[PDB]
Amino acid sequence: DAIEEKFRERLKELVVPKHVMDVVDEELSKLGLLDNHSSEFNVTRNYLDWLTSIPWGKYSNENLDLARAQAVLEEDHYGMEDVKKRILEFIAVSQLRGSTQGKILCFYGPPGVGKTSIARSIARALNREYFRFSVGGMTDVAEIKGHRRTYVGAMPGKIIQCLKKTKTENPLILIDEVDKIGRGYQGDPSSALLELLDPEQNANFLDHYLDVPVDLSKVLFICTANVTDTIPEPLRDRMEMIN
Amino acid sequence: GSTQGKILCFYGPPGVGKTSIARSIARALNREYFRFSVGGMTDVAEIKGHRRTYVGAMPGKIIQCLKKTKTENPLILIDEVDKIGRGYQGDPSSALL
Amino acid sequence: DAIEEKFRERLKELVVPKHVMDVVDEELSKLGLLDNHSSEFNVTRNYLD
Amino acid sequence: DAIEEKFRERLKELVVPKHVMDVVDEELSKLGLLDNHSSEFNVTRNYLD
Amino acid sequence: DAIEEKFRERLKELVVPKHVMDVVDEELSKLGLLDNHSSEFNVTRNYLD
Amino acid sequence: VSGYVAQEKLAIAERYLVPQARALCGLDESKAKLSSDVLTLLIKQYCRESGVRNLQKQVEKVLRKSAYKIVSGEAESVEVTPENLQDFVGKPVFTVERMYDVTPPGVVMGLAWTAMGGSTLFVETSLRRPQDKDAKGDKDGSLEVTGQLGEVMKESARIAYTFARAFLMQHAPANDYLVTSHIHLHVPEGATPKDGPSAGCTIVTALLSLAMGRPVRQNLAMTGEVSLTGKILPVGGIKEKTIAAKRAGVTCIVLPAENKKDFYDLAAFITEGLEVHFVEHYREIFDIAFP
Amino acid sequence: SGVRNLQKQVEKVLRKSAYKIVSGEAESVEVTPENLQDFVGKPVFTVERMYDVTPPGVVMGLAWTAMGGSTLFVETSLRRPQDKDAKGDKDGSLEVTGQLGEVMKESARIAYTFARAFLMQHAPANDYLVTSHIHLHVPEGATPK
Ligand SMILES: Nc1ncnc2c1ncn2[C@@H]1O[C@H](COP(=O)(O)OP(=O)(O)O)[C@@H](O)[C@H]1O
Ligand SMILES: Nc1ncnc2c1ncn2[C@@H]1O[C@H](COP(=O)(O)OP(=O)(O)O)[C@@H](O)[C@H]1O
Repeated sequence: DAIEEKFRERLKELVVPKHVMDVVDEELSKLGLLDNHSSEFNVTRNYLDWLTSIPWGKYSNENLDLARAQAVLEEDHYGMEDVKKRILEFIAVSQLRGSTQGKILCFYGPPGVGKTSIARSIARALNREYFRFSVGGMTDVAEIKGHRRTYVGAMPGKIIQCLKKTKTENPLILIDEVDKIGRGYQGDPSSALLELLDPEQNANFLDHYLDVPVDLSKVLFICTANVTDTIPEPLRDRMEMIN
Repeated sequence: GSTQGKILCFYGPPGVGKTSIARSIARALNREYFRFSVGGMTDVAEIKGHRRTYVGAMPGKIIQCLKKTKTENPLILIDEVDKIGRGYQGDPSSALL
Repeated sequence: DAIEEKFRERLKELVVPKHVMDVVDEELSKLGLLDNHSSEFNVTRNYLD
Repeated sequence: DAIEEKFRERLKELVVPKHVMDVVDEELSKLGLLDNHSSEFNVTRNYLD
Repeated sequence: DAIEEKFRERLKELVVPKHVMDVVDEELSKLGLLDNHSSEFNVTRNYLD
Repeated sequence: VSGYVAQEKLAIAERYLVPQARALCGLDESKAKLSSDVLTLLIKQYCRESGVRNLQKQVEKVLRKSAYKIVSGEAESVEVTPENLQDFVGKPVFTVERMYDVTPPGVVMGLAWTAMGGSTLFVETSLRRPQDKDAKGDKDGSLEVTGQLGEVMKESARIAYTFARAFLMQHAPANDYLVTSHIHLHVPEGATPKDGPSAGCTIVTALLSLAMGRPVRQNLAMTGEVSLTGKILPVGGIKEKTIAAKRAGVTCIVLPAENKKDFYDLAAFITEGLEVHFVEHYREIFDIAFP
Repeated sequence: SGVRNLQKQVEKVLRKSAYKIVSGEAESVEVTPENLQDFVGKPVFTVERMYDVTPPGVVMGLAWTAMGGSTLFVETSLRRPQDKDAKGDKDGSLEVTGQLGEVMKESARIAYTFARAFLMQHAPANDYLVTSHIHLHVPEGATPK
């Protein structure tokens, strides 16, 4: 059980949810049932790579003094006191009412105003991990939720890869260009995003590729759209629209 | 005499309080509750699982509710029927009947 | 016998239909005929559960 | 042969066409060659059922 | 490894831009993971070509 | 299930909403009081939607800012006041419900049972060519409907047009504005197709306002369905419509007589402050709007 | 024409009766017409046959619609002042409307020409048809055949 053992010493370090622990236990039982050389063994061993790779409980700690946020935003972005005061109130209020808290936010304006630049600057302010994810004009649901994992060439949605790359359980995801998302009859990803963005149902998100529920509750999502009007109402009504 | 099933529907402007009454009934009758969104769905397999000879097959969502909720008579709450995926690819809405 | 019997006492509480009774029991018989190592037996095991 | 024997008494009551008779016979033998645990044996088992 | 390495030898000859250096590197690492039989492998092999 | 009256949202939000969000931010009432006055200002101004979801976003925002004021901020007990409020939730966005107030001639209010809730969409019309193209000219004053018409809405429109043309010669023969001039007419989209025709009773009053050119009496919303001979027909979904008319400050309303039943099913507090005028034949409405 | 809608109504009445029994007051519900409006609410339809006096130029017409049959009305009216020129000699062009299919368009022109012929054959002094434009509206619902 070589791969099983490297992923299992992994399992011993990152604190997986016990539910996902037992679910990977039955799945590992199947992997024992599955053959050493089968092409499906390759699909499910690389499944084990995508699943074990995901941090499960790694928790980047934040700074919580407003001051260090003062500096680090000033280190990399001049002026714009309105947006800074907004982020300052954001940290100031989350810092008051105990634990970290979610909210979605958007910045919008002419391209190249520094939107993504402040995104990453905040990501290194809070110490959360960064990951861009453009969604302008996307249509297929295989890049957001993933495939079934029974399709040929199947791969998990983009999010599973961001978790695989960033190695923290509570990063600062940055979906990009939300306004122009492809909202079609072929399975609308923009509707599919609500499961991500639901404040309660993000905590037990699941996707067709890797069935096991994920727990995104600690993630601090961010989304970027050039104009607030085109975004469909159910998605647009939750999040605050900073300018 | 015995408990009985029945279908019911609620409809109105979004955010009128619908799902909240659902749960209030669930703790009224004392049946176990289980939400099940189906907005934008197209997976007939979700209503019926897969053959179990298909690779990666598991029974449809409802069976997971029976395994979890442990009653023979829970209160399923299908959500957002209006937006059910009615396509050429096998209409789940036919499967729900 | 271990898994089969914890599920059997399970079965003893809930009143299964005789149709489902013979189905779970004959599936249990196929568990007994199927070898423990087979991935086919892992599928039927997961099915029994 | 147990499964095939319940099948064959089955067939002993209802009168099959000789066409499908020979087909089930060769499938029955083809089953009999097949391993007691092979996945394809389960497929042809369910199929013969 | 043959396709990756002829991309590598030409990489020794032609100086790809450092952004193209990186991109071809991650795609090269992707090439070995894929099956030759996989459909996406064809489009991404031809893409790297 | 139906929508909710402006006052009704107050009694909801003070009990079933505020404490819940208070449990979302984890505070207790001891440090984050929110008076009724803040709630009435909120719902009256900043959120005009039949659902309660929008107010739920606002009150969330206020609470979470209070949490920031506690854990690090200055106050150990934030006390929102309306004068304070603009800090937390910013400056007011909407106030001037019902854009026109003088209602310049040829624009009339019209209720619409949209796909979600009900909204008091206006209908507007105007000339599109010089009127006196020929003092002897005999060309039909062709209409041009606009505003995301479904074809069914097109027949309804043509019917209402013809009834307007007949009503003028029945009333004031010397005027000829309608038959001798082109006219653009605009119905804002939003109504679901099945109720589509229900806007039609508004249409004819639009045209007539343009004809004499006198303004409609203020804030007299209406709805109906015209018959091509002045009979009016029942419309559907009345409860949503009446609440939408209530939000906009309407102080009169006109309905087909066939729905004198459903409107009275409504809870009595919902119906206070309106002054309904049921009518069946169209001529009636003409005397309850213009003169 | 079908019984489906009445099947819904009688269902509704019964189950409301069940609510009056199992916990309610009466041990034996007795529906009566005076009672009825309580249980099932206010009447829906009343004004069968929209027009009653039928002001000129509107006529009833049966139509074998896709489900059952319905008595849709047909309507018409002037579209311009008629005496645009007392000497004017221009065809009184018709304008058909109501989501017409093209086969109906040919039928319409045929019927129009027959009207024009019948008038001059009957009462020559009248000239309303040949000298004026006219809109005509056939409500949709008939199956194409
Ligand atoms: N106040 C600022 N401080 C630093 N850089 C800025 C500022 N305003 C604009 N920029 C620049 O604008 C560019 C835009 O980048 P970014 O926000 O990362 O993506 P986008 O093009 O979507 O806005 C960056 O190169 C950044 O340096
Ligand atoms: N009468 C009511 N009592 C309590 N809560 C209500 C009422 N009406 C609306 N709500 C609130 O509306 C919100 C959403 O209601 P629900 O129907 O459960 O979902 P949705 O309205 O989004 O479909 C809930 O957070 C709930 O508190």
